[PDB]
Amino acid sequence: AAQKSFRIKQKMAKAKKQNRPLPQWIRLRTNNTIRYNAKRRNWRRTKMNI
Amino acid sequence: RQKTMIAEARNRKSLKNKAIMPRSKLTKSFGKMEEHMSTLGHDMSALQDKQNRQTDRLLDGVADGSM
Amino acid sequence: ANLRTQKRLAASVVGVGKRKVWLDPNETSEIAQANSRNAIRKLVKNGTIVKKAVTVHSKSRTRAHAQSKREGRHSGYGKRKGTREARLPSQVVWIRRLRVLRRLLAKYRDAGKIDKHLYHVLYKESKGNAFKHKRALVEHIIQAKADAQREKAL
Amino acid sequence: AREITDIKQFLELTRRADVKTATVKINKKLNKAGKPFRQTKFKVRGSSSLYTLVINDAGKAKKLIQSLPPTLKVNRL
Amino acid sequence: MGRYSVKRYKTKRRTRDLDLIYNDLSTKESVQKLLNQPLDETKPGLGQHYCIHCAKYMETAIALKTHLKGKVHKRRVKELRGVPYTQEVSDAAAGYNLNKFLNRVQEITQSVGPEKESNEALLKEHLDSTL
Amino acid sequence: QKIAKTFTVDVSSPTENGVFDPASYAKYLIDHIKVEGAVGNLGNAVTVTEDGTVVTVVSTAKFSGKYLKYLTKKYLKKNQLRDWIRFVSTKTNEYRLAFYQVTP
RNA sequence: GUGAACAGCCUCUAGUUGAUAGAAUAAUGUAGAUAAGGGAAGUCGGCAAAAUAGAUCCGUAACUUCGGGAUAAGGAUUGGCUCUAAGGGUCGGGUACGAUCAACUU
RNA sequence: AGCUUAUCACCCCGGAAUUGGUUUAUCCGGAGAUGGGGUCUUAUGGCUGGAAGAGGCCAGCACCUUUGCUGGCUCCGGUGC
RNA sequence: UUCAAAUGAGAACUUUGAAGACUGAAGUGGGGAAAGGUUCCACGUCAACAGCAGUUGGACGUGGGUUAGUCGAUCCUAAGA
Repeated sequence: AAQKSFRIKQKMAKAKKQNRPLPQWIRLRTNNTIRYNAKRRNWRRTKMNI
Repeated sequence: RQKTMIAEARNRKSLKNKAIMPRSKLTKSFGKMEEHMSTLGHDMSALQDKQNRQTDRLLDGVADGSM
Repeated sequence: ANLRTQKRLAASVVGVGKRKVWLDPNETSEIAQANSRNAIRKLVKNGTIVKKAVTVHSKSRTRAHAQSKREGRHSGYGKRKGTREARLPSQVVWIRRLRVLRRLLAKYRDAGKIDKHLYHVLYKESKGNAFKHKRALVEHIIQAKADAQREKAL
Repeated sequence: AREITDIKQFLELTRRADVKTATVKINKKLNKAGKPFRQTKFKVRGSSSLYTLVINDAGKAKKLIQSLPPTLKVNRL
Repeated sequence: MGRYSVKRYKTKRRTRDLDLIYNDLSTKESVQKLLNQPLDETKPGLGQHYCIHCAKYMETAIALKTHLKGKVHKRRVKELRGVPYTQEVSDAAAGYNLNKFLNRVQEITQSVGPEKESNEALLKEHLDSTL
Repeated sequence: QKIAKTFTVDVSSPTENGVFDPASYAKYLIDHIKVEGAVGNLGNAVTVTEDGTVVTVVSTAKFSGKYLKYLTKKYLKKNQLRDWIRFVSTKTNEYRLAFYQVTP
């Protein structure tokens, strides 16, 4: 709200660093069942509820 | 000729919407202006003489381009 | 190319809104290389981006309309659309009227034209009516100082 | 900013062992009709405030400029 | 066709017209007939206070003083100045009945003209005295 | 009281180019300068004298530098020299003529 | 700017030119209008629409708790352009005016 | 930051009916009016310092160019329901 | 809403210039409180989304960016916990 508390801010920083696609080299491992970042977030689609 | 210059001035100005562009900030092309001064009757011999570490997190894992 | 940046960016440098700055179409490669404010000052002053000075809003008809208002035209009953109290309130007339009759009597009393006994009667008679305007009161002083003189003769 | 009228008072302030830099500024103004004449201002930088000295005469400036202490760094314009 | 012309200029809402008003001032009888009408209940001024030029009844005698001092009534005075435009002005323009038309312009210049101008000059003296 | 001012115009730069002549210019001023209303109402209030390169106007009357600029833009429009010749102030009450940026 | 006005209408600084488009103008629509003569005969019913409107002056009833009713009702007028009259300050008078100066109201 | 500036309020001398002063708005006076001479609050204003070196408007050279450099002027008023 | 030019495999829709209009200072303007959390800016770039289109975007990919003795919180108390 541009007057934010630090506890509110620290959870933005964790959500910012999770806002990424999956790395390209994890496609290449052995027995990779993981395909896409299925916990991907967006500010438009889903509010993160503080 | 007085009706033509008035008819010529209608398509030029359009003052009510924006502006007329300043002649000082713009520049001429030698071009048309020697054609215009020929119609006034001045000779153009004299004025011709003056003309004469980014670290992409996707692809820093695999180095070779084939992979 | 895409030039929404330099259109916006030259507006910040010259200090005029985005509707005013002019980017010539002949220099479409020279402008697109500039991606900093420091290049834009150089691109402005050598004559690629200019100012496009202000759209005219003349006031010639307004002055020539108001000049006839001084002479007393456009003032009939057809032009008016408000009451007299909306146009000129009766308190504002009374305040202009009744401060004149206070400071006229103030300057006669100090100059010695009138004594303090006749001041205090013309003071309260001016608080009501019977002195409509400035000329009508000075005529009353002439009559009253004549009536004072004619009684003094007898 | 303080304005100082006394020439004597200003001479002590350059000697106060607190002032490191000074500056002289030359201005060109007018008396009522008069003549165009130069005007000088002497500014000394204390720790707290900026002391100034307005000399309207051109002749007294040449007298006072030499009277500055030599270790005191002087700026011109 | 429009909105405003149909409001004022229907056949129901028609005034007398400029012909008959000139004939009323042409003689001394009809001047004194129209001024001194008998009182009638349907009429607006109860058959009193009637202007001859503008064929229109006024309510109060004060409503004549404000009516005679105005650009509406000064208009109808200027309208009734010349030859009153009968049918004979229209036919004389085509080249038809000149001597019928030329006798009428001769009479109105000589005979009826200054007699009408005397009758209007006595109305302005009569309405001055009663008001 | 009515202390006169000297107003100088340099016309040397269009004179050599030949599109302009200074002699017809100096005649154009002496009748059109309006002293209190009507043209020609001046009785020796102004003088218009020319070098051939320098036109000099000395006026005791009410006469201003913008108004002197106003008359020269009247004259260049009649001769169709506008779009090409401008009227600049180099120093105060001293004026000269110039072409624009003709460059291709 | 018009005007009683931060109304409505038009413009300057600033901002936008986004809302799927192209061609034709059948019926029926939704939105907005005009109509000869008669004027509510229409209809559950004057629903709706038309009419009146700003402003100065004249003028105003029954009734009334005397304050209201009241903008009751009703009636004259309004543009333009040249004019005249009235309405002010600041200065000069031995302890009547003259000068200069600037406003929009009727 | 410096110097100066005000309605209100306050003190001194003085003793007032033939009542006086005074606001658009009628209140004040022997519990001391009007008047004459003074003190104070500094909302606020004026000038000087800050501060023209800044900013603004133009003109002139430079020039692939880091892009600057050099000049001028930056003044004085008026009015209000 | 219109015309040319550039960009492009491609243009009713992107960029620039020339036109035409509109919001008309109780605005389609300039900032902020709740609320959202990187949307802000640059570089690359169009399979999906933007109910037409797309070279463009609040999309996608990678990075860059919020500096305080004086502005706020922190201190005090209100109804109240």
